[PDB]
Amino acid sequence: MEQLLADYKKGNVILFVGAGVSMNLGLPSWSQLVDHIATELGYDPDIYRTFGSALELAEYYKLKKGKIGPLRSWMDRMWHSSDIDINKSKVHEYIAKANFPIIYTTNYDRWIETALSNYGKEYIKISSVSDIAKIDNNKTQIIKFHGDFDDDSSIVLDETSYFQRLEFETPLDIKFRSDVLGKSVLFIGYSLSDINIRLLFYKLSKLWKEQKLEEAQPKSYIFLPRPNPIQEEILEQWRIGMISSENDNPGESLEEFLKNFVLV
Amino acid sequence: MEQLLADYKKGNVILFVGAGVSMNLGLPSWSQLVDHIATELGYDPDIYRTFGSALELAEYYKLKKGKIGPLRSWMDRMWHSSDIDINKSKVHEYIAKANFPIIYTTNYDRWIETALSNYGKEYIKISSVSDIAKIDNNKTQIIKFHGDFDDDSSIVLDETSYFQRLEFETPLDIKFRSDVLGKSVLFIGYSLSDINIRLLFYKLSKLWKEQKLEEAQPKSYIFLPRPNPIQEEILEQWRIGMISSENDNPGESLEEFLKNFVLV
Amino acid sequence: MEQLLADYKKGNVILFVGAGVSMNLGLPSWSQLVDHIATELGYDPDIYRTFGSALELAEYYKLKKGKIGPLRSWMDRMWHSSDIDINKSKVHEYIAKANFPIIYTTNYDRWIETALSNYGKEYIKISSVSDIAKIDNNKTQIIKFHGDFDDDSSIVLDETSYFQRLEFETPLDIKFRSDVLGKSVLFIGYSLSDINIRLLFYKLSKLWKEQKLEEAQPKSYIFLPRPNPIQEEILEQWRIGMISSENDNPGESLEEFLKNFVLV
Amino acid sequence: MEQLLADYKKGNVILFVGAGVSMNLGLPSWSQLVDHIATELGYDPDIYRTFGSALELAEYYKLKKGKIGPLRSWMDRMWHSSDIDINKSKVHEYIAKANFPIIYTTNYDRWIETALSNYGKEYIKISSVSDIAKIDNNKTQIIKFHGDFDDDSSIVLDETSYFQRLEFETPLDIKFRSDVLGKSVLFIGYSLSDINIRLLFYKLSKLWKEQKLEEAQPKSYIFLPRPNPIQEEILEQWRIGMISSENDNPGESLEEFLKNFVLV
Repeated sequence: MEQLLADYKKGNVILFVGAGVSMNLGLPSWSQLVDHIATELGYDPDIYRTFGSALELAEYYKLKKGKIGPLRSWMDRMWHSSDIDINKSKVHEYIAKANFPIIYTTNYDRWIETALSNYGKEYIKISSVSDIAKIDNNKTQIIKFHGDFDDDSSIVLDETSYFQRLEFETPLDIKFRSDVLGKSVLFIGYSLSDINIRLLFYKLSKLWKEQKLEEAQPKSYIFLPRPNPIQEEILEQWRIGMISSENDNPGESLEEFLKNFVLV
Repeated sequence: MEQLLADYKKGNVILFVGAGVSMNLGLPSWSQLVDHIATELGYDPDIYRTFGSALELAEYYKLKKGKIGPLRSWMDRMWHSSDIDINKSKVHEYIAKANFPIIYTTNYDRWIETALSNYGKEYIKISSVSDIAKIDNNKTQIIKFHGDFDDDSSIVLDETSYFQRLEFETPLDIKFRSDVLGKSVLFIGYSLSDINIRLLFYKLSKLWKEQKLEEAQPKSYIFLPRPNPIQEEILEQWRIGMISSENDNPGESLEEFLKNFVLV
Repeated sequence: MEQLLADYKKGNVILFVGAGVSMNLGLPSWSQLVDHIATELGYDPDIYRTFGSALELAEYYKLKKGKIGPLRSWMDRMWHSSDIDINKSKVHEYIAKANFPIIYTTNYDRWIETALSNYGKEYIKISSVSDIAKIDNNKTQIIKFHGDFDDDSSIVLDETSYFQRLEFETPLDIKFRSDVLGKSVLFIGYSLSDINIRLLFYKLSKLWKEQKLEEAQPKSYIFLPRPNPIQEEILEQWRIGMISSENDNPGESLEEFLKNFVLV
Repeated sequence: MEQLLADYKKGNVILFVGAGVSMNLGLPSWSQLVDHIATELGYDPDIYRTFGSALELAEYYKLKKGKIGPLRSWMDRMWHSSDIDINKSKVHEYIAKANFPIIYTTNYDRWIETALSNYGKEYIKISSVSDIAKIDNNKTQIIKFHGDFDDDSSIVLDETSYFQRLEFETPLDIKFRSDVLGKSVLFIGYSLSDINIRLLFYKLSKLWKEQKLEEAQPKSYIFLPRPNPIQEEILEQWRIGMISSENDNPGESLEEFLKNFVLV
């Protein structure tokens, strides 16, 4: 913790956002997305989810409708509905009020950008390789590392798109390596049942292991509300410490963790 | 499937073996291996199960013991016990009597070698680059793709050497690429239900997948005991049509599927 | 003899173990191992032992298979077969119930560890240099001085590895000199025709002759059930007193010898 | 063997002497010397062989008589008797006519010196560091590697002197290391079938093969009349090939092997 605040005072921390930050807004979950595509395919939305681990169901929806078009239209409609209030979430307020230079995300929504616009912070949203030219160092860089609703070719929403992201050769990953070469990277709102984040940590450990800079770039951190001891011990071997909260309810625990950065 | 049989007369087919073949023999499963790990480390057999799925549990046991030595010894003693006979295995008999030129496996035990020794068909077991020079074209070759108990360096049981194997730099991967050039593959006994597994395929898929020039690398196939349209559409994307039986028990489903290959 | 029991009451004794205590449990002999490697190399199990002597034959098996992997697999399989009972051997019961702080062994099996756990005695198994950090004084330190099946590199099974261990610069050997330096050493179950025991004796006697502590180091002891006058005379100049029994059958002779330590 | 004769033209070959050279002349071997020690100490000639091999016997005679005085005097009297003629040994004639620059011998007799004196080739006898000052390239060198009968302190015939000679600190070992760098060695009459022997062989084996690369690191050879797979596959790591004859008697096999060196 204290070493993380020492790196944050130097500005060498890069923030990741997952869906766990987005849980506080009352956004639609992936289960109701499965319900919507099951009703669109005329399936009962339990017998549809026997034979699919969500993203395989989105693969079937893409291969049935021909594209991710109606699917992206539906998530852009209900992910930014009018009843969603950004001022009731303390996590987004503490994200926007903190002095984070680069904020990466794998979310598909725009509520981090909406939270930054709400609290009077200028930002540059980066989604593809063309937007890297618009980087201003007085503004917060938002990289939609998993794509955004403004481009269907850059959306990861299916097994195949997840798999060429797991190949890790798109130029956003080249920019990502270029930002995390000197700094530490903080991960909030993720779960370790996810495979792509663990393979991302492993790819970082392999990349820093081939080119000889073991002594450079201090260890990354991931925040968890549940203290997992042996997951901490296995993540230590890749040079990633875990940070465990004390409170059990994850919304106020995550808000109490993000409270440590706004005062600076 | 008839075109698969027509290619199978030509001998242009490769056999893969998963855990579904090993289910018939009465071998100790992965769950009781996790229970043995937990009782060795002092945990309860199901408290320790709520700590990650399989590979991270195996790597936590490895890091608390320094190496995978005791666990390899325990799996060699339990998976080659004297109370298991290959003569009662109809599935291994059906594999052994078939004229498969090259057989691959992701299982660590040598029960396919035990079946080929019992049923008289001579084989050459490949586990490293040393056995590549001892190849002989008139004898079948069993390639342990995930290693075997004769070498602790090439055992794929922990997440670290697994994620080492995911980029496909070992000479077994180049040997598999050269063997799959212009030929088809049978995957039997796999449950495309655990990301990892899937991933593999993808990668592996690529091999033949991207390929199209001449040949066609036909298009391999996978057997499943359960007919299913979603994985039919996704696996119909990569390059793999499944064949499904009309039965419930997987052992006799494998027997009646392999009986099409036995009699010719 | 009374000096040895006086040293045992002070806890200055370090016990060794050869194959002689392992003969009582119906363990396979080496000759049976010679038969197995003759069958695996296709030799009849007499012609293969005309032109070699045990360690060589294991060298040739290691060379033909490229490693000691299949050798260690068969060793581990038939050395821990489930029909072998540990409670029926009174030798291991007298080993486990006796208050021995540090126990060395050259056996590759786990039967001393299984006998120590079978009678409710905690222990710490040491096989490599990393295990020395887990030493507890309240647990007996089972030390696999010749290695065990949990590591292929630590196993001495071949003539070249026998010469590595006969050189005596391993870190386990440095640890061994550190335990021996104040204490007497009791050897049981060893044959006097072995080379490494005599050259270990000579290395110990020379090393105490270079560092001037002849007055320190009460003399070691070896238990041979067959009396031998001239072998006692050569071992007397290396400060090892030979101890001989009366009954000629070695099993109850060794049990009556180890009876003197269980009651204390 | 062709490479052996090619390097023999280059003069980079050294020769060792074992008991196979001595068996042609009809010297009293180790068996009747054991019988003489046994009837000297009051035992039966074959009752000692249940107590030790040879070195334990020689050390027991040394410890009983106080020194090796009577044993060296008896061995010098029986190994230089008047009924032994050096002209009848064709093997001794063949090593006399060969142009070997350096000769090493582990035999304690002086029959190599007697053969060189009989056939007129002038030599230099080395037994200690006092003889190393009298070197003279020109002549040929004979080095009693295990001592002779002029010096009782350097003769290596008991277990303790042999155990002093494994670790190679005498100046003969430094002279031997300087001779072997850049050159190859021969071995004849060396059963390689008695641990000890094997041992030295190995220890020695090191030095050269020990030496890494560069220069020539010439190999080395041992002549055995019996062909054998296990020991060539074990001696080939040590950079020692062997040459096998097709004949049963070792005397004429030795004679026809050393006939190849007198004509060059």
